[PDB]
Amino acid sequence: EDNKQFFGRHRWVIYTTEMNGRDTFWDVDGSMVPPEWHRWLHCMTDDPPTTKPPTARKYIWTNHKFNVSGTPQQYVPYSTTRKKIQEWVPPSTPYK
Amino acid sequence: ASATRVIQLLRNWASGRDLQAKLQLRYQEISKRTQPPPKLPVGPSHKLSNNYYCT
Amino acid sequence: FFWMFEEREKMFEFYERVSGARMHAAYIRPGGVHQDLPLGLLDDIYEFSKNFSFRIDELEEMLTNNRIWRNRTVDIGVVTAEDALNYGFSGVMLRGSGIQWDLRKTQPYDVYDQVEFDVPIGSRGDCYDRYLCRVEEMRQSLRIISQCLNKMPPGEIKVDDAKVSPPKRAEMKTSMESLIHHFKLYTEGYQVPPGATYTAIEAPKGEFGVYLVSDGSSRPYRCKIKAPGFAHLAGLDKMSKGHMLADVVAIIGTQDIVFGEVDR
Amino acid sequence: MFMINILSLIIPILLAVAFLTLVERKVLGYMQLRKGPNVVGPYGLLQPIADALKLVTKEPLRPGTSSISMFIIAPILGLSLALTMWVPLPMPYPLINMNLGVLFMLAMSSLAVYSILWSGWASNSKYALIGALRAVAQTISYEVTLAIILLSVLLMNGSYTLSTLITTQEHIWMIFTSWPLAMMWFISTLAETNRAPFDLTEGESELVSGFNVEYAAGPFAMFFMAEYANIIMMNAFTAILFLGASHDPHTPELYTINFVLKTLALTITFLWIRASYPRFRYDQLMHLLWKSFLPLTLALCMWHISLPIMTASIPPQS
Amino acid sequence: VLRLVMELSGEMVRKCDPHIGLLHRGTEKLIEYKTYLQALPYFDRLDYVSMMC
Amino acid sequence: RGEYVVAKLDDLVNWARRSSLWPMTFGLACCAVEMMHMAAPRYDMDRFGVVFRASPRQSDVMIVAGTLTNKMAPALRKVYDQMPEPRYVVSMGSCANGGGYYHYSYSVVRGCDRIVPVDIYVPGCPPTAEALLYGILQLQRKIKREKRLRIWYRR
Amino acid sequence: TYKFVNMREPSMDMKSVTDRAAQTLLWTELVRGLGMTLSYLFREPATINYPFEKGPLSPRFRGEHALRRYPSGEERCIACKLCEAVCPAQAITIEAEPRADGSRRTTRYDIDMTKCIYCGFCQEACPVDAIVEGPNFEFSTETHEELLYNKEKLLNNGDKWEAEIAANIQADYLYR
Amino acid sequence: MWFEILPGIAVMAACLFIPGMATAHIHKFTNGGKEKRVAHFSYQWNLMERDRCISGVNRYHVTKGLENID
Ligand code: SF4
Ligand code: SF4
Ligand code: SF4
Repeated sequence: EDNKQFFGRHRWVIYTTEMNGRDTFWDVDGSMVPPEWHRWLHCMTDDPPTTKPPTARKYIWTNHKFNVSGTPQQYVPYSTTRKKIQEWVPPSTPYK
Repeated sequence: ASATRVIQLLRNWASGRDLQAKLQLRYQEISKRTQPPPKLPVGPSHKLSNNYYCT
Repeated sequence: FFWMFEEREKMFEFYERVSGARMHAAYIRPGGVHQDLPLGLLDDIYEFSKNFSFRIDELEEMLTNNRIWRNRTVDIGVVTAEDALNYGFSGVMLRGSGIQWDLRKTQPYDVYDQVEFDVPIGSRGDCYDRYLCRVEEMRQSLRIISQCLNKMPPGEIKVDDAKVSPPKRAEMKTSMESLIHHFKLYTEGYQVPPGATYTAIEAPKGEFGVYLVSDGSSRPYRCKIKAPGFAHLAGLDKMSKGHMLADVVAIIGTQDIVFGEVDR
Repeated sequence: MFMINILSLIIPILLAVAFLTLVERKVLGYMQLRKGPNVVGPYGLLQPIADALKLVTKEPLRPGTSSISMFIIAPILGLSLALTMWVPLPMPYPLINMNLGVLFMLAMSSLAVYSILWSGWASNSKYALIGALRAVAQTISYEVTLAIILLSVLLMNGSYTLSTLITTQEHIWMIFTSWPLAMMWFISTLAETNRAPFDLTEGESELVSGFNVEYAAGPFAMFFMAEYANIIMMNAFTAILFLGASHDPHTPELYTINFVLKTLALTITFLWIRASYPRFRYDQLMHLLWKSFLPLTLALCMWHISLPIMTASIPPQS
Repeated sequence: VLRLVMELSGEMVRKCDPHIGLLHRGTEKLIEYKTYLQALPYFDRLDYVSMMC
Repeated sequence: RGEYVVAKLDDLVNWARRSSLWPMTFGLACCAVEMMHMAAPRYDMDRFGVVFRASPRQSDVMIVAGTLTNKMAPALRKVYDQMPEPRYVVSMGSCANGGGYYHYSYSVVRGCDRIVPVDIYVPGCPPTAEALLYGILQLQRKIKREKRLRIWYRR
Repeated sequence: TYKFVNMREPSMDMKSVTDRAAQTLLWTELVRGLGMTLSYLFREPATINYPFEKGPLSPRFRGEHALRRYPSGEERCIACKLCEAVCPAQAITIEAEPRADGSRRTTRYDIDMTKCIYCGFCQEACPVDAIVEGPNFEFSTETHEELLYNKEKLLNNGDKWEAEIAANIQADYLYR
Repeated sequence: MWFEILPGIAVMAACLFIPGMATAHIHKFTNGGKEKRVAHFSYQWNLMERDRCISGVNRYHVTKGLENID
């Protein structure tokens, strides 16, 4: 961060050379910004997470994930409901 | 995204104005992004008496 | 294009900071605006308004007195003042020709009457006069912005009547009446008394109107959109009657026809 | 080593044209508050390479409603004439000392119509057929003004030997004697290269492109190469013609540096003009030269032919 | 989105014929199925340069 | 063996394609205005080698920006069918991706995919300029992972 | 009140006509614009280095929907279906059920992102602040099915962008 | 930040630089250090031909002074 620049270039990120397997040295997108730093990046606040510890809780992820679309770790939609009208099971005893 | 005085005088003369008074940029003068919690006011019909909805 | 589009992005920042989206606000709802502005928004608006005129004139100097901006545009496609109003033309299209008419002054909706401002009235009714009217409208817009910025009163943001506007979240989670009112308002909504209205305002394109007719239930019966560009395109044939193709594309410019509202 | 000198003429002009496609996208952007290409290599230095590779390996579509002969010949004409029209330029020692170099190059300047017409008609599209005739009329109607301006300027030089032009200027910049003329000449140059103020052929509302519509990939890029080689060539022509420079025979490099600086400055003025001005209309475009430019050019030519006689200052013939 | 079927003796345009409908969404049909509170964003997406107007 | 040479060569080719994709604008609604903001000074699309302006003959990517109506569909189809290979089409905005606000209309197709193949689905109503730009960068990384000549050599 | 825009007719003295003739012949306003654009060339270029630097935002920013949960870990959604009755695009679908514990959670809660128009109506409709729109906008996908979210995907979104949403709500609940 | 353009035209300058001395040097290289003797008129051509004949090496730019004659 440089406090003298314009409001929109006063803070910036040098991304990691490696994040969860992929070697993002020469190519990188804006999806490896952990949420705690995401607000500080987008000027949602003037408090870095070091000075502003996010309220920790059990269900929060311990590892940020970039958009997994494309790679076989992507999300596929599927019905999250139980079954509708259920079929009648045929008997196993003989016809007679 | 300020500049050199040599360039500063060149752009002003070419632009025929004193643009340093206000640039298209926006420096520290912007409003802070961590404003204190605002206590919002209420409306007229917030009393607990003579607030009959009929009238 | 780009010089003023940076300022347009600065506008989009305010749009984002008030409603939540930089373009499609969903801000102004029936019974007043949705919620109050964030703290410090007024100061940033003040700085932008201070800085804007020095680029408005900057655009002017590039276009106003330029030889080829005028020559391509001056006195091409004249529109007669009499023939303008019969054609259903509105907004700057009227003001470019010369009729002194503006809904902001003659039929002042909301608090536009208390705001002092002059309108730019055209001289020759041509393309160039309309362009100059748009720029002078920029400047009078800046003056209006100053006036409203200086005199905003203290008060609520939505109508105090909860039956038409959602209650504040505090009484939502504490008071029975607010809970039921919010539940029905976001479930059913405010049932509107039966009736038909034609509400018209001075949209920047032109006069924009809604013919809203409601049967008397939680849902409307028919809303019709009077968009300023529809009558404009209807008259666009008489608009150009001998000018070149470069002229018709210079015409559809101050014709300022976005194809999102004419087309509905 | 003659052919080596030839290749040392073509190839560097090709890199110059290639990096002009970067300097324009940077200059324009900086003129309109844009950083320009700086992602492909340092400061976007590698960007012209990538687009060139893409256009080489882009599919060149054959126009189905076309005769391929002209669809291939027109890029040949446009590109080859543009490069061979660099041949007689007075670098401190010009490559080919053609006794009529200025007339040689003016005559070849008219040949761009012979790529424009075949491109516009052979591709067989409405935009193409319109823009072919419109651009042809543009360039031919400005070629005349170029001609009288060249003649009137040369009447003080002495001959059509374009190497002696330096000897003409030597003391003072020639513009100081023909600034009214050069002001027309430069603008007519702007008209002949089809640039944003005077292009009229692209017209991305009613002509879209005009001539390079159906051209794709390679033959399409060849016309761009011709177009942005004529920029450098005519800016260099104007540079020597009016913006003279020193040339010590024992140090040829000095005039080379001065001349390339002049060419870069004039090309930057080209980009400068296009980044600001609106675009002419065909009506006004030909009104500008028929109604206004041509009478002034005729009168100035009369002035500049009468002047050497009355001053007893006719230029040396040899 | 736009269509101008133009009739011209070459340059002076004789008679134009614009063809709107090239971005036709049934919004006017769409309103009378949602409540007014739900009907609001249609106007936001209607003239998308003058949203708040 | 041949994988080394063919991989280096096709890596060169796909890099050249990746850094010089030319959008075919094609803005139909407010998504067009947001894209125009994305080419404004602030984000400056033109920096990345993208050129925004491109005739459909000389272009690499189509951004379907806005709602696509029934009357439009034949025109968009003829535009894409003429688009030279390679041709990756990105759909911006909920309307173009599928349906939209006007999903259950009578003259609006329920997605650009039903008309034309979509390479990158960009969500947003409108997708804020930088989200569009990120979709463009995702397409760039897609072009990076391109193995044309590898598959040719290993067919 | 009103102002006439173009009635400033010119005078006709020798000085004025000489000035106008000079401006027409010796191109001046042309040079005026040509020099203004030069001033803009030497200025500081407005350009943000994406993705290294992102555009400024606000705590109210509407983006990817997500399902939050109480501090105890229990999901806040009680499946009142208010958000489904509110969404103008009808992109939300819920099926409810009496859970094994009993609390009426959603068997199915899917938001069709391609139908969604990103209005923020669902969050303001929610009486328990269960559904919300996170600050994320970086979810441009490749397949149409990737966009069609599920209940599990919404829960994962609420568990990834959670410190963000908690901080933004803490800074915005007073306004709303 | 106009200096970002400075690399962009710099190579461009170099691109136009090379045709300058390359033609200039090669001439100096070919004509025995002397620059090329331009023959714009038939008298110049006759002088060049007589110089070539006198040289005896079929190279015009080779020149011999009074030491060549008695
Ligand atoms: S997705 Fe939203 S912004 Fe895009 S065209 Fe549809 S309504 Fe407009
Ligand atoms: S923003 Fe949320 S509630 Fe509104 S339409 Fe989209 S998904 Fe539905
Ligand atoms: S409004 Fe909130 S609590 Fe009700 S169903 Fe929707 S997400 Fe669940």
